[PDB]
Amino acid sequence: GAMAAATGMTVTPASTSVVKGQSTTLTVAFQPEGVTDKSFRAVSADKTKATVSVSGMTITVNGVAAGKVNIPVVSGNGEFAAVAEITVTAS
Repeated sequence: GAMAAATGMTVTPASTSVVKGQSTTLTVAFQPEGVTDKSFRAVSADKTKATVSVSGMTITVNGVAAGKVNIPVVSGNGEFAAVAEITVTAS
């Protein structure tokens, strides 16, 4: 409850398309300069046509079904955030 997210988080997703059955990887960066603590996290916006798994500042996105799936990001209590999109080809 009582914590601090950070003082500057730079998330750089894949932002691109993918083939059915494939998956991409998103990168996350943080430069608080005083906090030094992973208080942020990732999550799928739909999770109905793609999976997501964050780990070590690396979030892998799988294209279960064809379509565009967004993947937002929350830091602390809403301090910082990010947005990404992964297209899935029916083929």
